[PDB]
Amino acid sequence: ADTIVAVELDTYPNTDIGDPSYPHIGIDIKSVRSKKTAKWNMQNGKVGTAHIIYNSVDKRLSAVVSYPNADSATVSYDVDLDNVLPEWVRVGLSASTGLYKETNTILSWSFTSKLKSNSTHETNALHFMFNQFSKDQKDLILQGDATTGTDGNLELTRVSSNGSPQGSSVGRALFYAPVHIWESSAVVASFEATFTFLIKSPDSHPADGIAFFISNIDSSIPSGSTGRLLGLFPDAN
Amino acid sequence: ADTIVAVELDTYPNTDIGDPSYPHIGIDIKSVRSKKTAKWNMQNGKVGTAHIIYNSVDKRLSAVVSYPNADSATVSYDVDLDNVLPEWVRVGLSASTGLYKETNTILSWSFTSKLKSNSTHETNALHFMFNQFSKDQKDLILQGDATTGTDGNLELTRVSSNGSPQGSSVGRALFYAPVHIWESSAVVASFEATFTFLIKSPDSHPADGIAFFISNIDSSIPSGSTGRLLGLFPDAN
Amino acid sequence: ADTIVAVELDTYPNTDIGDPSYPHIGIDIKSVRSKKTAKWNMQNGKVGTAHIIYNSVDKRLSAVVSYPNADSATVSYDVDLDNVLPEWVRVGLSASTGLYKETNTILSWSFTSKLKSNSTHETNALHFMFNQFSKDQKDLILQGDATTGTDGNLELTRVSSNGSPQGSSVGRALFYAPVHIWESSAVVASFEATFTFLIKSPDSHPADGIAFFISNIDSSIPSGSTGRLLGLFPDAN
Amino acid sequence: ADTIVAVELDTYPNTDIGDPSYPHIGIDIKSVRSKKTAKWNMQNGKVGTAHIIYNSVDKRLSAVVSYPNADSATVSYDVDLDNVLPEWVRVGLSASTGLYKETNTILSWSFTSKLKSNSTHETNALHFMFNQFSKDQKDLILQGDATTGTDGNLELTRVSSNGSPQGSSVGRALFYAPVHIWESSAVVASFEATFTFLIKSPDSHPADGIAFFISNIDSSIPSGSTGRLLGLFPDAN
Ligand SMILES: O=C(NCCO[C@H]1O[C@H](CO)[C@@H](O)[C@H](O)[C@@H]1O)c1ccc(-c2cccc(-c3ccc(C(=O)NCCO[C@H]4O[C@H](CO)[C@@H](O)[C@H](O)[C@@H]4O)cc3)c2)cc1
Ligand SMILES: O=C(NCCO[C@H]1O[C@H](CO)[C@@H](O)[C@H](O)[C@@H]1O)c1ccc(-c2cccc(-c3ccc(C(=O)NCCO[C@H]4O[C@H](CO)[C@@H](O)[C@H](O)[C@@H]4O)cc3)c2)cc1
Ligand SMILES: [Ca+2]
Ligand SMILES: [Ca+2]
Ligand SMILES: [Ca+2]
Ligand SMILES: [Ca+2]
Ligand SMILES: [Mn+2]
Ligand SMILES: [Mn+2]
Ligand SMILES: [Mn+2]
Ligand SMILES: [Mn+2]
Repeated sequence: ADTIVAVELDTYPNTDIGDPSYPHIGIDIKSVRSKKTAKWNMQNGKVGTAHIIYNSVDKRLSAVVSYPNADSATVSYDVDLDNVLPEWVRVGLSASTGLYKETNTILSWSFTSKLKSNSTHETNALHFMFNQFSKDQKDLILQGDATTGTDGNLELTRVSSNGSPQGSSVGRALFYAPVHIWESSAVVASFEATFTFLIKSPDSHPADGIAFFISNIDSSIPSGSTGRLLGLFPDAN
Repeated sequence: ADTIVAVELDTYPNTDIGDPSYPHIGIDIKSVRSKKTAKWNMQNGKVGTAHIIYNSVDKRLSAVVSYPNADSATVSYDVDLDNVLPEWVRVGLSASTGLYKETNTILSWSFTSKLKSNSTHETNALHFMFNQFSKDQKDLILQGDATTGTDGNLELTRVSSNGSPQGSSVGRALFYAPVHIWESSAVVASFEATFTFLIKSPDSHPADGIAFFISNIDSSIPSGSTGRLLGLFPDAN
Repeated sequence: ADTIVAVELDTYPNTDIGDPSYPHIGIDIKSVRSKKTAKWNMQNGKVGTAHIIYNSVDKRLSAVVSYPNADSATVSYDVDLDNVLPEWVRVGLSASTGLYKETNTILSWSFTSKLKSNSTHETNALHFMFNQFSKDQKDLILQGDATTGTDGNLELTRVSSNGSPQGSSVGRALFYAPVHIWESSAVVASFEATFTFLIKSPDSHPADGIAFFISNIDSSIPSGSTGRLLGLFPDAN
Repeated sequence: ADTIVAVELDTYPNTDIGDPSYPHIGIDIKSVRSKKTAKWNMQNGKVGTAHIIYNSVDKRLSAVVSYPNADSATVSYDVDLDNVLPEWVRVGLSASTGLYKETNTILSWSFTSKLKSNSTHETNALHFMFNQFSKDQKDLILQGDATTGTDGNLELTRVSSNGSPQGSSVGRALFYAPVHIWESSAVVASFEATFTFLIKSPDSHPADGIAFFISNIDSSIPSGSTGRLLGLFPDAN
């Protein structure tokens, strides 16, 4: 079983597995049942922005999602990620559709991790930034339905030629390089992630959402993780 | 008077103004009487490192002080710096000596500020890094006894040719450029400050310490601020 | 007088002071008479981008100007900026109007300077980024008609409420902080400047242009520098 | 046959294949026979620093190597790398020993690549930094004799337990992630690489050197590329 830490942008209320009634953002530690959620007024057809942040000093994982000219949704959770994740991980974006559907379009993605040592008092750092995605993006591991190059975007879930999202769809993009996320010898470990997204539905009911996630480096899409499981979890436990 | 937010590396217990019995790190919000302290095993004559981090999501000022192959002292305080600081500030380093004395030597200093905005959705940023200080450092405002250029270091307080620190000394260094520290239109404001320092005392009693501080742009050394007030405060209220 | 190094986006051929017959980009070293120019197909009313890059290894000032879906204009000049500029400078943007007029609108501006040193072997750096300008931007020195805050843009030259650019206007914006541009103890000095701009003229004859410039720290708009001198030079020598 | 672009730190004069009489730095475009060389006073047992830089505007590949308190060696060569390398590459460090030997110790390595588009006018960027290396460094592809974790360094060539370098040795470290080094749609492509190194010999004759290199992503150590071929080339052509 993969080890997963995620921020979910959850557009569809699965009230039988702990979702609230409304679209929401959440912090998932090893379960689709968010440890903490906040209400989120997803805006259909509009470009949004997620900022995620962590440091080893506060051990607080925080996410902010916003649209131009709207109040933000933010959620926070105290978690020592040295006790949850392995030392080496991969970072990625995940999305799914079920019975109901939406485009899961990423327009940009950027990430920064830092280790600042006690042993030496010197820093190890990874930073990547995509504002365009190309038809053949060799620093990305695309899983399931995920594709790149259509209008320089990353389409996480399946979309027809006229541009209609398909249901029962799942897809993920991971950064090729493993990331050293925590280290005993570090005085401060920090990571930042930012992405922009276009979730468009023809339905008045979009599903299922987008997640930024951290996994074991060999993470793959769990079997039957379309719909409410967001390509992250094998089950709703 | 000046408006001050500070992290103090305080080497001298002034127990009649709320100091603990031991050298401590402290978060000061408009008062030398730290809202929060932690024990700090300052190591006479060694190069130490200070990391300060704030973000407008967690609203939590944190400091970590460390030497090679020792435990860290860390201290944190929940505070909304929108309700304490004016929108525009200067950042600096202050130090002091009283009856008792120490080198207050700064070997390097870096600082990073970001506003990432709502309604606009476009980031403003400032970052500077000093790994050596020159004899005439025109992007630093030197106050009091603060000098630059000797071993390419910043000496906050007065030192002899023969290496001896003087008492009743006080000095500060401010980054020339004002800093946009918070904005009501920003979804995430954050900042990071790192400095390395060498505190050496010929006595078994070093005084008084070093602080990173954020002030009103026209901040100057208050009268009588030598020793226990660290160049930061006019009195001990 | 002031010491000036500049890249000019020059929209008006002043053929009696060495200008080519066409709108051009130019590298100016202590003279409005560009040491080097290239043809530039300035696009009335579009957002353009300017990239300037220098390094003390190649000793080569290069500029690239581009619009979406057009060819770049690029210009380069071998010059040792240790023999032209004082050790400490300010960086800025200048613009001008004469008989003829244009918006000189700056939408964003970023700058990066590094000294990486010998005998010391430790890097000094400054970086600032403006993706929006506020009504009161305390890290910019505004000279002449330069204003900020309207559409969160920097208007170098005078514009009406009704959107109309005025003639015989001149304006500049300088980064507040002085910049350590070269050091004799550095193995590699380098810098990078990026700005996006919108030049709109109601006539089929726009004038006069925008420049990124590096000056002595106390640089001010020379007398009579409107129109063809671009706020940079007192005369056309 | 791999496609290779390298900066060599060449400690041993192979005068039969175009080496000068003395230790030297060089730019290798698809041949061990440097297109351009400069004299280099390698300092045995001392920590050195290499800075490599390129941009698509100058199409000039430049390298600077220096020690504390010594004059630098620099070399430059005009090369359009869009005409030499594939669009996607891996970056790495390479070193070899032959009949004669040296430690090929890397203490730190950092890299930055940038693409800034015409199609969009938005940037794609990779930056990594190692100041420590760990016993198990999963963002590095180690080939041949290369090992990590001994004193937090990367040993490129084989060294005994007492710390004696072995001859007929070859080794390479590549960044796990493929790098998008050039792109038609880019107005400026730039890359920076920096590393620090300790070359120590017991001999008064060290060999064979260190190289920073760019290759096709599947690059491997050519057969018999110990000695003068630096783990880069199958032959001296
Ligand atoms: O009937 C049951 N459970 C069985 C009976 O269990 C009790 O009695 C037993 C016998 O005595 C005993 O053994 C046991 O312990 C119990 O005492 C049952 C049925 C429904 C629910 C339920 C509760 C609350 C909410 C829901 C719910 C279901 C479905 C949705 C929904 O929106 N469905 C559409 C989703 O379809 C797909 O598409 C979306 C969007 O694309 C995806 O998210 C999704 O993954 C799908 O692909 C909402 C709410 C049901 C409880 C118990
Ligand atoms: O004798 C020849 N060539 C054959 C004769 O060729 C001529 O005549 C033929 C018959 O008529 C005709 O067919 C042909 O066309 C010719 O007209 C020959 C021998 C030597 C050289 C030569 C020239 C200049 C310099 C050198 C040279 C050799 C070796 C070194 C050196 O330093 N050697 C030690 C290196 O050993 C190892 O270790 C180092 C350091 O670790 C590594 O770098 C190296 O890889 C090894 O592992 C220096 C200089 C020889 C030309 C022609
Ligand atoms: Ca859900
Ligand atoms: Ca005290
Ligand atoms: Ca002109
Ligand atoms: Ca050689
Ligand atoms: Mn949910
Ligand atoms: Mn105190
Ligand atoms: Mn001109
Ligand atoms: Mn050579």
